[PDB]
Amino acid sequence: RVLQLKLGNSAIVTQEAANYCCAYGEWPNYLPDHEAVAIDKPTQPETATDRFYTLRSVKWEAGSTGWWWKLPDALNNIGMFGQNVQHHYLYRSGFLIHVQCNATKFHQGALLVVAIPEHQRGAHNTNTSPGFDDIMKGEEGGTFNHPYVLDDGTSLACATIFPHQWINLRTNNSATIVLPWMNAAPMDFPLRHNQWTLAIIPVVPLGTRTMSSMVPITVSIAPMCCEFNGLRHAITQ
Amino acid sequence: QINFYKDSYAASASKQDFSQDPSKFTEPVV
Amino acid sequence: QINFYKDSYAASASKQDFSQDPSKFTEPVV
Amino acid sequence: QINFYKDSYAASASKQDFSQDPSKFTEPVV
Amino acid sequence: GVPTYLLPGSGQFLTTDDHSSAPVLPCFNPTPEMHIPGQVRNMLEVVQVESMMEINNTESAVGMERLKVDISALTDVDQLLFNIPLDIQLDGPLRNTLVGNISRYYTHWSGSLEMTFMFCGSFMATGKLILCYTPPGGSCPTTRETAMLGTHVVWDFGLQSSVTLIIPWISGSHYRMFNNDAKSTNANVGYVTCFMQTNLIVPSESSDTCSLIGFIAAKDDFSLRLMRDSPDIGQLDHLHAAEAAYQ
Amino acid sequence: GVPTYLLPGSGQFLTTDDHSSAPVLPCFNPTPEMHIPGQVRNMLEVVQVE
Amino acid sequence: GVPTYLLPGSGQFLTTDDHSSAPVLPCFNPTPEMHIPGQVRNMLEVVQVESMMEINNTESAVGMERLKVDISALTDVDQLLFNIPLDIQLDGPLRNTLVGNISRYYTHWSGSLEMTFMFCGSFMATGKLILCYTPPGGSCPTTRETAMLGTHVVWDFGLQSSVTLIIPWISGSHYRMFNNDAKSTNANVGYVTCFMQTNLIVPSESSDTCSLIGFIAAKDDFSLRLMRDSPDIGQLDHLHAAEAAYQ
Amino acid sequence: IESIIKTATDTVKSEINAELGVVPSLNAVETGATSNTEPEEAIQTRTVINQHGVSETLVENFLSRAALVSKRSFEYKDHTSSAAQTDKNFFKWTINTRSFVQLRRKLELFTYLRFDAEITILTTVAVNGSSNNTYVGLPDLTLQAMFVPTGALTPEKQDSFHWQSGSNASVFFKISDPPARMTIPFMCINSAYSVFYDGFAGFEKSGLYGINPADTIGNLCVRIVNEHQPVGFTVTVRVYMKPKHIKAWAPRPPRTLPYMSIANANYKGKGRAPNALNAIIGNRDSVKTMPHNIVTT
Amino acid sequence: IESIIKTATDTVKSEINAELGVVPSLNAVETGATSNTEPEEAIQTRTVINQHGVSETLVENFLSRAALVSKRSFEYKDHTSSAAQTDKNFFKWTINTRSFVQLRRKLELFTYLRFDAEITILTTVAVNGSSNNTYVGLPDLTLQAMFVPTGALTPEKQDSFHWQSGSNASVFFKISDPPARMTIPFMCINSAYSVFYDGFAGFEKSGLYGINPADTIGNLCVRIVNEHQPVGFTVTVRVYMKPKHIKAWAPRPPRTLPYMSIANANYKGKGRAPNALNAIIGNRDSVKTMPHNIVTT
Repeated sequence: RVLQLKLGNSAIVTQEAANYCCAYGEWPNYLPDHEAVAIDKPTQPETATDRFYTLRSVKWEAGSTGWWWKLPDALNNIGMFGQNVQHHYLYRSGFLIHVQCNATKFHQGALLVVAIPEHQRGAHNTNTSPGFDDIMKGEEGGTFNHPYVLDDGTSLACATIFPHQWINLRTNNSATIVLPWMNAAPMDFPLRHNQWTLAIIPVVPLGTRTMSSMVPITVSIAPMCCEFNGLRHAITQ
Repeated sequence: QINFYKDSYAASASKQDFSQDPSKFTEPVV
Repeated sequence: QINFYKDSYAASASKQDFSQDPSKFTEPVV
Repeated sequence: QINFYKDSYAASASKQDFSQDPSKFTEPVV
Repeated sequence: GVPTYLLPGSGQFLTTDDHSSAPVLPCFNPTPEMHIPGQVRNMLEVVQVESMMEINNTESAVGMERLKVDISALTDVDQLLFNIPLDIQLDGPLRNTLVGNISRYYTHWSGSLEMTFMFCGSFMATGKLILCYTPPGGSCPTTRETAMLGTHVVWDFGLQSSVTLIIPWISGSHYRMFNNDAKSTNANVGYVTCFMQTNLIVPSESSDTCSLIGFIAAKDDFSLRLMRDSPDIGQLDHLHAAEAAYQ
Repeated sequence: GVPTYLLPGSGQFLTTDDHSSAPVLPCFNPTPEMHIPGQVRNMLEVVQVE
Repeated sequence: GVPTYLLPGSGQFLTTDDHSSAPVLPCFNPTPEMHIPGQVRNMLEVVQVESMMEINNTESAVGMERLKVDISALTDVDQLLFNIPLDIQLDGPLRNTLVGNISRYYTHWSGSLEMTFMFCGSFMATGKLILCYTPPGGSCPTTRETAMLGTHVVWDFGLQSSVTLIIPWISGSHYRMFNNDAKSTNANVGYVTCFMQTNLIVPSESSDTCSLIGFIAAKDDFSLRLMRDSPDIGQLDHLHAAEAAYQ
Repeated sequence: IESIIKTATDTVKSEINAELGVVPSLNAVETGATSNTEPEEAIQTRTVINQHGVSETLVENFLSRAALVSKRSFEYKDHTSSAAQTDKNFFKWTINTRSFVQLRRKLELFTYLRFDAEITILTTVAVNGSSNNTYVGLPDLTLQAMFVPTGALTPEKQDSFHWQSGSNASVFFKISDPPARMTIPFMCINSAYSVFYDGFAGFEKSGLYGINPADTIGNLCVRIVNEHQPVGFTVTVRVYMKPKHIKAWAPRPPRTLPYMSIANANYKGKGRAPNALNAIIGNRDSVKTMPHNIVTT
Repeated sequence: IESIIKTATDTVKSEINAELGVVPSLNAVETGATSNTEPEEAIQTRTVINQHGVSETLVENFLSRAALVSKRSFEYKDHTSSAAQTDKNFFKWTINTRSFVQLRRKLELFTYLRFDAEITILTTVAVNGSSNNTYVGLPDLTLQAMFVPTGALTPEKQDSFHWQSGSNASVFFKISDPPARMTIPFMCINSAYSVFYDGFAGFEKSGLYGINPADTIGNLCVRIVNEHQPVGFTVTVRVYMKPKHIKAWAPRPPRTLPYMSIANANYKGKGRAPNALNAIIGNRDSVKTMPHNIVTT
């Protein structure tokens, strides 16, 4: 029930957690010499990159459909992680995700928190594929159009096959997930492919009869075991 | 099982791996 | 007898069981 | 590999000689 | 040379065959393997994971509203809340689940199921429910005093959020059969029903109505056989851009 | 490859033949056997009854 | 005799097959082997030899003029001299080389390259150059202070005539792919660029302009796979005298 | 923990329980773990020894069946006057597993796949039914199928010098043979194929979403080798694929709404349930209505 | 020094260098040796263990694929009135590897070659499309192919007594069979074939340059064995060759300009680049212009 997370110069404490999840039972690690491809000596920044960053908070409201963010895209402009991303051709890392939401003993509601590998989105009622500005939202993230079909014509009911936790407001006030490297290749170009999508979906809507208040949801993310290869001049999105 | 081709990928299908671990999907917790 | 199929039900017919007990039909008494 | 012909030149192709020496082209100097 | 003769079945193409065949690219080296998370080797590993039941399959419920059941305080004792049909091959609340979708590629099934329910009311809300499974033979029960004669669990709301009901394997035959008849003695599983054991009781500042989410999975005694084309997908035409592959 | 030739009777279908043939359902498991009363193995067991 | 049946693929002719076949001339004795210089057994032995780049592929350069780059003294600091595209499947300065020609019979490639440059000015001429390799992601650099952030070597003219720049294998995937798209993340290699580090400085009796010859080869970490017809040759008709073989 | 499993699990005999501090039927779904309650903890049980096999649900058995991937029809005739869109005694096809929905939905249960592909080619012919034609018998034609890598040069006409096949693999076969067959190896530049791809194929922003050329197997180029006869025929070619030597990673939610295109994951749904955008399961009158309720008489 | 190599080489970890009298990036091209600078000497490196195979670039694999070497069409009919230049139900061909450019360019990468040759013969037929003819079905004809040494006597007509084949090798085959196949041994009077020959074939000065009769494999003589039918057909014969048991010496610069003739190495080039006599590579505007430069937006 009680937990502390400590990385670099950053720490998080919670008094109402529900264990935590390791995706597929794995833990993050550096790339070993028998799986390596690029021959240059890699940059490994340690405590400069491997620390918690906190995004903008979002408001939970009676009409909310749910929210999403793509990795690494949401972090590509933040701190020394963003600087290393802009100066190198190749990157690799895991992630540790911590989602925060609290309310009174008189509130009710439930969030599914899920990490989806290769969440390739579909458009609704057209033959044309999604454009660059539909996908690459950066630190702001996006919202679901049709959360019942995950915006891809599959279903929400089976989404529990992916790494996930719940926030149920009578039980707990935070969720925690650890993600390994998840790709067909040992390293990748961070500006054109996303390994993971974080999705937050309100399956049971927020409700009470007590005094009204603004109820925010907050996301903190820490990269783990960062490596970079192919140093050059700075290039942006 | 009969195979006279030189390249190993030419062979018949393989249906003898009975190893499982459901816990990586059913119990992904510390 | 020649069989190169993997499933055992694919085999030829079996005609070697000469075991009998007529008494279960001819003498069913205590 | 199957061969029932009498003359040895009738056989299949040979793809097992991995011996090399690049130095006769890259370093032809005394 | 060798004297030979040809059997019946010579030259046929059978789509379930298993033979070696000629390599297109001789001396080709495929890319080295590397470790990737989450390898799967039997589909029975997937079928053991919980997924949500669509219990509220009613004309007025839209999208995510179909995935929850709402309950409220009652003025009368012993009342029925909801029921679930258990015919895991047919269209119904169990179909769009990990166990339902994988099972519909096969024709025969066997073994035990578990249903798990999670309460999503406020912390100050209280209540007790009874969950019953009735083996087949006649009509679904409509009163608590009839239903409690079957397999059941009585559930108390508290610090543990959720309860499991086991649906045990009870059958005359080794397998049940996905024949196109719900009333066959080889197909019907019986019924699940839910009743008030006490009442839902809440204070004035909590919401007057609370929700249940229902989940289903198979146990490790589960088995499937006789594979077939799935009825969950089909086409009457070529898809868009399918012609462009020829141009 | 192997040099071969075809005999008379190649490709015929004889209704009393006995050969292996291709399985329709690979990896299929048939239902376990159980004891059942009154098994019969030769028709001469039946012919001995009045 | 032996009972048999025929598989799918019986009687087909596949051009990459490997079987024994009937000898035309029985009891024939082929001529004895003798030692001959320069035997080759893998095409990767040939690909390791240096050959000249056609860097000066411009409308005004005729024949042998295309194989050299001319450099002269400048009035301004930090100036760009030339650049080279690295896409070893496409038409460009690398194509008509031993590594380029052999690679265009295959579809996938991997491993490191070396570029070597030879200075062909007078003995009394002096200068320093910087040679840079930039990994992919955006536009080719146009200023020395941008290019020097990449992999580079600074070269001093002297008694040793020539310098080598290694282009190291830096890729996400194990292989790069000869798809027909220069801007693909599976195909693009980045850029090579050359700048003045000081200036070309010569006395009055030397020629005012001096030449560079550029060479390329692969290292022994290099690999090729998936063979195809080469795009460097073709015909629309029979050649001259081809009919006389039938007469 | 990993173990070898050849049959479904046994059941053990169990007794009455009444114990303080022990509650095996209660669970914590919020953790993300599945319920660990066993039948012996929920009810009284007998001993049962279980002999049911589990081999028909192995991943190699589930995916390794030959399925239709291409079907093309063209006219075999003199094409001297035909319009430029016509398949003039030959065609080209870019190999994909997305055009026929039963194979597509099965492969899309996984995120990454590694396999070799066994290809089988089936051919049929008929006489063209114009009012000038009787039936006349069917010819035993020879066909050539040539394998060409993604984006490489392909033949422009039935008698091009490109059909000389000096390093490309070609197969030649007759209509009277058994179907032609060969195996293509696992050819990806990565350690597995990506079934789904959340990215763009190139360094500029204008590229295609969701398409990754490294996963494309190649092109197949097919012609009739014979010259045209005095009369026209219609020829139909069918291609089948069977995956083998399979590895699979990260299972996914199945597709529920109909497919729209081979290029993307776009959706619309049926007009009414089942499989509508607002309702996947067919309706019932209330949560108390039992839809196939048995009637006693 | 000779060694066995089954995979590409490994890379080793490396540190900072600052050492007097040592300059591994400088070289002396004038010696004729290739640069010996290693990646570990040019940059800082990690350790990498390399598993890439090298077998698809073996010389036996590079050359041993079946390629088209001859294609001939002739009319099967009564030839009583035909002109003397006609192939009257038979033809003769002098075996060569120079007529189709994809095989020619690959063999011309080497100066000397030793191999056995596997020969495959493919046949097709069609009804002649004159206005008096319907379609009628296709006959299952028998063909004879006879191997004849360089300069020996060849048949003058379809029914010559020369076809009795008393010591010459003949193969008889039907159109309904699989393609006919046989192996011809390495037949040269020398220890290898000469791919190029800088000399004259005879003791007088008037002989052919660049031709050496010792490298000519022989003649192939082909006929239809059946008598003519009441109606005409067109028959087409294709010959394929696959080299095997190969040895190769002294590699050469590849051909760049188009071929002109089977008799010699003569050249002309394209009218404009690429592959023009004055310009092999396509042009760009300047030595500072990057031709596929990525644009950022």
